[PDB]
Amino acid sequence: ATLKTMNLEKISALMDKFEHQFETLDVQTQQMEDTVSSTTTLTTPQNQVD
Amino acid sequence: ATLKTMNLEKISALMDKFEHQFETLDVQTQQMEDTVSSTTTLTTPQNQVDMLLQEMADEAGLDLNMELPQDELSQRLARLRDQV
Amino acid sequence: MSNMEKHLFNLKFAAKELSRSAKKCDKEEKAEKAKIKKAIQKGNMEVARIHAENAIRQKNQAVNFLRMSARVDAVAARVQTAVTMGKVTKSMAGVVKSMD
Amino acid sequence: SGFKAERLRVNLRLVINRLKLLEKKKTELAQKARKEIADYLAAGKDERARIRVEHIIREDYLVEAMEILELYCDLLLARFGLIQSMKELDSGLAESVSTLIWAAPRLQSEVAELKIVADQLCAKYSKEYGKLCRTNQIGTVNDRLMHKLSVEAPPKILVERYLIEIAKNYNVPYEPDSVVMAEA
Amino acid sequence: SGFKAERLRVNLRLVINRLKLLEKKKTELAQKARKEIADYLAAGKDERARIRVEHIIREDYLVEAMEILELYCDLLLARFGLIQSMKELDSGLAESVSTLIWAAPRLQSEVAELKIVADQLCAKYSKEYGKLCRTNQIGTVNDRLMHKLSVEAPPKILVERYLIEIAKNYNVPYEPDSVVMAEA
Repeated sequence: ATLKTMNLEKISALMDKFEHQFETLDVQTQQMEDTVSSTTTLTTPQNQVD
Repeated sequence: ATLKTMNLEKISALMDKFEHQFETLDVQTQQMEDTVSSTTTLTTPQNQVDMLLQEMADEAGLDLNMELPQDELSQRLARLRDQV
Repeated sequence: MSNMEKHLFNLKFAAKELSRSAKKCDKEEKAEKAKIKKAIQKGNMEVARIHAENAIRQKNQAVNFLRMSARVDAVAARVQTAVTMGKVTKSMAGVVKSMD
Repeated sequence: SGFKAERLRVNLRLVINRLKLLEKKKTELAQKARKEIADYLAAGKDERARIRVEHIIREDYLVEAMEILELYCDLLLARFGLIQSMKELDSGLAESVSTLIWAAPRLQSEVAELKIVADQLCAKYSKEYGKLCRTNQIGTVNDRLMHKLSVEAPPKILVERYLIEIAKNYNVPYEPDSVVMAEA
Repeated sequence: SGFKAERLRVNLRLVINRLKLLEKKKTELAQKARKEIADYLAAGKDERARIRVEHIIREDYLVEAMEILELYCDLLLARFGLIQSMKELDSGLAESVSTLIWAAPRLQSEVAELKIVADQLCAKYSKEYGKLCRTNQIGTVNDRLMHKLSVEAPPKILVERYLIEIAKNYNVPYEPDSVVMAEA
């Protein structure tokens, strides 16, 4: 029953989708992390960290 | 009664099906394990695993190289197949 | 609790949750390293590799959690400023009208 | 037509994964089976050992055929651009496509997805080409694979040679059929 | 027209972020894949190693193509003033705009935003120019990128050279095909 309602083609699809959506949620966190980095740019000057 | 409603032919069928479905559920777990491996590919770079294995092997006193990849009857029979 | 104070509390909590997640990864990366040692001594090279991959994956997860924790904190620090200077501005608007 | 490129792509991947498991499994089952041959030889039941060896030769050929089909699936995946680009069959794909169509009705008992791969290739190219492949009227199917999936009994000189080598490995006395060994 | 400058600006940024992730990810997956080639060479399965190398060559070319598109997106962002200023296409943007329009139907499987970038550029300039780009009738698309996103199989001399170098790095014996190496 289970191998009918979740066949290997349907699993292949699900897995590809899973991966593609986590690629998206990585693009998203990147641009949140760059928004915070530029918003707080005066609190951490580069030369003081170096 | 039981040997009528589950005869040996019907058992043979059931057993073959059982085996074939577990071959399927192995193809399935393989492709889930490869989906997770590629999704998390940046979290485990190959060179960091190879270097940690080599470091642990050095501390264990084991000479096996961990960067590189790591019976005769089979090879004999293979040669026979090609020779005929 | 003000609507911004609810958000401030949620961000401060999320920063800690991430910091805890990073510590938990350090704990488990240390544990997996111990298992590599045992597996090498027993010659179980397939198991040694499985633990090696875990150890390297938790080393790197930790750094990610730690960096996100830092970002969420910086945000929370800035929402804190907004909450405080909100209160100050409303108090000073009150003063101005009662003195008027 | 009924051709869907993502059906063909998904099923080619599935075929490769399934063949890679069957190679491993059938290789291990041959290890277990060769010990059974030594047991018949130790018991002096040589005439049955011959017939049990024909099973091992056929499964060994089958594993070698699976390795060839797994290579042609990976070739179509490697050059999948050409499939979905052109409407004509590229000459570099001709062996691969014809062979996969020829093999499908033989292998479809074990590798169910290979039925679907052949259906899609017979949708992309003509149904007529799909018939010329199954009969090898197309004169393009890989010969070495057709040999390995033949239904004929092994040469009896191969059977004797298998027994000789298995006998050596398990340190069991065996004397081969002189009437057969004279044909060497 | 349907052109919205802030749609184009936002999506160009998204394209750059996504390409920068895919470069990293596909570079790491090539590290894992090259070890698999060494495993086939160690097993003596050289004919499959050739076909698995074609996958690595295509992904390597793809990563080099992504680096070019990420550069043309960053160029349009750098000179975004000219886009929203003029109604004519500036000659300095011609390569960048035509290439991005040409690449979009190839890459849109992986980089969904690049579809939107091409739509907006085909809104800003004419739909007709948008067709001349996709066919490179416009004679302006970057040649080196068109080569890297070609559907053709690699030169077999490149495949041999890849195997030779992978064999060296993993200290695995390999002997290249003399029939191919004669064409060097």
